[PDB]
Amino acid sequence: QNWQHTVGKDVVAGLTQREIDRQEVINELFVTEASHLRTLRVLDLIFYQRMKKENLMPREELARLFPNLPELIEIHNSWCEAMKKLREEGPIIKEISDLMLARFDGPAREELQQVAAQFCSYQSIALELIKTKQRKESRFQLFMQEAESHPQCRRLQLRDLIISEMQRLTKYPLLLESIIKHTEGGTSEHEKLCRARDQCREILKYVNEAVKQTENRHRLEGYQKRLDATALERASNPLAAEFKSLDLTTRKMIHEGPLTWRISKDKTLDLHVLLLEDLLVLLQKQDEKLLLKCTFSPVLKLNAVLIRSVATDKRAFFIICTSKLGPPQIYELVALTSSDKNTWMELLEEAVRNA
Amino acid sequence: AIRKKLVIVGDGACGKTCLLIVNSKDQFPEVYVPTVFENYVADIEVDGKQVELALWDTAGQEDYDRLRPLSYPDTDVILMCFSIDSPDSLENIPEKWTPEVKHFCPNVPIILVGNKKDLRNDEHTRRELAKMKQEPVKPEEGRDMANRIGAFGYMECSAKTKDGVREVFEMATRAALQ
Repeated sequence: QNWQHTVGKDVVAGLTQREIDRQEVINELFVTEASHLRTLRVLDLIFYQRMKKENLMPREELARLFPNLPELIEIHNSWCEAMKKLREEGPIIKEISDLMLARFDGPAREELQQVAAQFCSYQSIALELIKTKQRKESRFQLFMQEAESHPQCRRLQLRDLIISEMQRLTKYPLLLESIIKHTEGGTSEHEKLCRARDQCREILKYVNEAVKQTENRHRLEGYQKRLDATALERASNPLAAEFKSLDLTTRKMIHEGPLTWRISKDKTLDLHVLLLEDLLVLLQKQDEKLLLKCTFSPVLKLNAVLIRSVATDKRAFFIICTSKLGPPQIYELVALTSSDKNTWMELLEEAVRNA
Repeated sequence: AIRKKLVIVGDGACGKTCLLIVNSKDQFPEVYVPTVFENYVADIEVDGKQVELALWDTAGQEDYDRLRPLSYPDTDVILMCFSIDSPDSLENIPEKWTPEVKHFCPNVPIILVGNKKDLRNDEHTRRELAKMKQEPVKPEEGRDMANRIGAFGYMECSAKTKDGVREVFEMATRAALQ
């Protein structure tokens, strides 16, 4: 409910509005930390431990769904116990920045980001697998509806609950920003809370990057299997022959998405294009295959192009090859919307600067 | 039970969290406005149908481009917000939030909500915008945006007064059932 109306009922009458607001935000943080711990313990008790002991799936698939749940629990449980220890010494919480730095700064940061990234990075993949399994295996579907019918799931499904770690991590900067707001400035307390908030954003940046690379890798592995580099081993021009063995797995993806290729005299091509670190790859989607085929090269080395926005067309943009060997080739590419063109431009230009 | 999933998207401090709190509670947070809204199942009735509507906040996810999509799978309806007191938030609807919602939730109904409608006629608000040659978003502007993004429907509310909050979610639930 509320800090005011429960703890510190007799002691509220003395404080300022700012010290009340400060006490409320600290209380909400404390209370939602206990509430997160309770969710993690639902995941443990209702899902993970039963899935393990009853052998609902192979240990290897289970390890990819709950890589490190016990360590995730302890990362929050110990922080929670320290919270309880502070609450004991009086209903008005004094300085709190040390408690924050003890979770979000130095070694404590390194640990938390490591553990949160391990838990989340692969999660979207693991949930697709559990969806498939639910659909193909009746004992597993039954187990899932049995488990999800438990009152502690609060009418939510595994895939609703398992995302709470990531959601909890995004709350921390908001909670801190709100504690800072009601802290008297010029204080070390304020300066250290500001540090802790800046460190949380950094942790979130780290987890963001971890999900990103794990998803991107798995995507690229799948594209490689569908990759058809037939028409390129003999080809029509040696501007294309070196990419006969492309292997998308050795590259890092920056971006991807559908583009329309204005190639000829009112003749177009709907492509699926991958912006990699070094290359822009143009592919044709047959339906379940990715075609590397040429006339124009399907692969453009980013170090040897320029990006120009089209004057009259708010959706299109040009990619111009600057290599003296590689004839008067402008690639005209059309994005979905003007916004799509924007982000396609910004990323193409950035990648080109770094190439 | 008819189970449906709602995800609210939009720029930060355009009051997403606050919108969800008043709906699920039927009351505006009097003494203290919470920062935290946990994943929550609201009971809502429309056209004679009981629906368990799962409410998902994305407050805090605005800067993390690869943490956001995690909330998107299996969504039944998207509540896209802007704030009537920030024409910035509105330009961001076509520029950031609809290409993203259309990419990760193809064919999922979208309702467009202008929050803080109680700020179309705030004098303090009006001045601030007139600085940057702006003004509170007009109903027609929100409705025109709604038509351009192919939204299911356009809605306005004020979390402060509760006005329009109930109808916002009623609309979102009908969209989920479509």
